[PDB]
Amino acid sequence: ELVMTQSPLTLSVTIGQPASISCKSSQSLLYSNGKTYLNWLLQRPGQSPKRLIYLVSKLDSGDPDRFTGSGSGTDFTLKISRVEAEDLGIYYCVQGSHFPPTFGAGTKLELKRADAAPTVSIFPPSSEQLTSGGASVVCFLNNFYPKDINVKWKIDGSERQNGVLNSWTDQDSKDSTYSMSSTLTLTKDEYERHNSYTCEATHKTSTSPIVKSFNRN
Amino acid sequence: VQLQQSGAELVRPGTSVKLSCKASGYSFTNYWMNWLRQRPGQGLDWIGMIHPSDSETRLNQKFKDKATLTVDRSSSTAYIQLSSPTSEDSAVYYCARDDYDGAFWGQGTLVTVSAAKTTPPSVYPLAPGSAAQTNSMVTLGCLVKGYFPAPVTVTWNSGSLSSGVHTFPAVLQSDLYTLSSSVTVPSSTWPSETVTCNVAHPASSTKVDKKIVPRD
Ligand SMILES: N#Cc1ccc([C@@H]([C@H](O)Cc2ccc(F)cc2)n2cncn2)cc1
Repeated sequence: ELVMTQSPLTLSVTIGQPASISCKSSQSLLYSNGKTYLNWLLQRPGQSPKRLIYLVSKLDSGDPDRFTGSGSGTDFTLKISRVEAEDLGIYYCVQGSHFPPTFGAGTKLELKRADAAPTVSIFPPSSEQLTSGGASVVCFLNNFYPKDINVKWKIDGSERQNGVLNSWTDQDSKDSTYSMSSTLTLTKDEYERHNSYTCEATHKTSTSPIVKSFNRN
Repeated sequence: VQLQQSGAELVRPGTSVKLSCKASGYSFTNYWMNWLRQRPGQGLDWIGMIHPSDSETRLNQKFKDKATLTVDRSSSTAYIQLSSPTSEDSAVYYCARDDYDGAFWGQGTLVTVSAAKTTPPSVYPLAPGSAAQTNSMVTLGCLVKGYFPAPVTVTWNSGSLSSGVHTFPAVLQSDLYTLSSSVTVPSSTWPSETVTCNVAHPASSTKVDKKIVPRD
């Protein structure tokens, strides 16, 4: 199976500025007939994917001349001369030279803004939940930027990762920040076996671990 | 041109399901009909294609024992049947055309694979663990755990608390959905003033409130 590699997975842009996305294939896409089967699709939120470019550089009917596809062999590029709000979404490259066709992982366009440290909050299980036998510890890391954040749950010093659910909001429409939720669910017994619960985030806004903890006492 | 796809499907794991894609605006039997997949927050996967002229099929081997493609030329409808679907098969299924004559995608069909019956969420309060208050602001929240099917609607103080709110997208885990929501208010507002999340779950006809009581 042909491995398609896109970069970056997240492209920070500024409305009015140009954008460039890369797509590299594990093997050459030049087929035996002189044609290179590579297309680009844009998936706007809530929408279905829509092809914008085909055969490397042919623009689909309607596609603004702001879009330009290029490349050859195993290296291809999609350029936007000046990003507009309508261009926001997820862009995919797909090859059709090798069976079966495979898509790149996708490149989401996000708005650029200044770095913002996250506001971290940690919460112990509720007595209601403990009555039901479970114990979910929740951590909120809010309004940070960029999107890249490394969160670890440290229980009395050691990282534990048994029963975890993480959810991320879409980039905020107003302040362009990101927020994240991390829930560590243990059984009531497992929970009562430890004392210090810690939500630890590694983010570019700090050379030190951003932590918030609580002791079961 | 237009590809009309059938409605959302709730499928029990290990059983089966069949989706349709009705085409119009072009000659159905003149081009291959593709079927794609997009699992939760993931990328795109090409399942295979069928040519309605002779029902000839080319399948991504990865789905050979998963997808069966058929067609009904009478109503120019394409069908994809999934055998023994698992939780890993939950996703949005798309039928599409991508050829020299055109590039069109249906609106997509959501398939959720779960054995869960309608289940109201267990709403739990998220109150600070009596750990410092040096902060000018206070963040509280509600954990909306184990509900099905999606979705639920969460408000704070019946819509009185709007800004400072983050209601995270639900994650389908172990047949059930779980979602959380946070709200931030000044220290002078809570707990002197009551803060309550209101979780409404349409499917189970329930709407419950959960007041956030200060950590005793
Ligand atoms: N190897 C190979 C191979 C196998 C099948 C096809 C398909 C079709 O393009 C695949 C596709 C679907 C959606 C999309 F967004 C991009 C591409 N197809 C051909 N004719 C009509 N459909 C193409 C190449």
